[PDB]
Amino acid sequence: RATRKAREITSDMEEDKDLMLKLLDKNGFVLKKVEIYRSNYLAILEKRTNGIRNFEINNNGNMRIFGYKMMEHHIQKFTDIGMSCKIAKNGNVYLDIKRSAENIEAVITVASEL
DNA sequence: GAAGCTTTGCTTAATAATCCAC
DNA sequence: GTGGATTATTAAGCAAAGCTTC
Repeated sequence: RATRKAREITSDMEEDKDLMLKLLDKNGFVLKKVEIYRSNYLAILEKRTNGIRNFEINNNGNMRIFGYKMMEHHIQKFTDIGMSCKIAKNGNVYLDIKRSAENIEAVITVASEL
């Protein structure tokens, strides 16, 4: 038989990832490395700040922020611009929002003014 | 539609880093 | 600086779902 594909990365995703890296280096975000895990680009921060651990551009059409024990009033600032949030029992924070040049910029700007 | 493979998303366990009273 | 614990980061684990071929 055959395996699953699994799932493509589109040209839009690379550019969006390019923009993320562009804005992170622009906003002084130091990256440990970039990973592809489950067909996703993960810019893993070496120095986690304000509980944020890495910035991700996922194939589901969303941009996500992965953190640990972030302050709620910090999380609220991200939810204030339309991002959803689910906090796990262990303190992990999951922030999601639809990919777009405007939304990616707004998310990183907020993270930079944190 | 179901079996048998996979990926996928996340939790839980395991390893490494940080406190704090002596 | 150490003993002895708690907490944070990395690796393994698990249920749910997707392809692919029945």
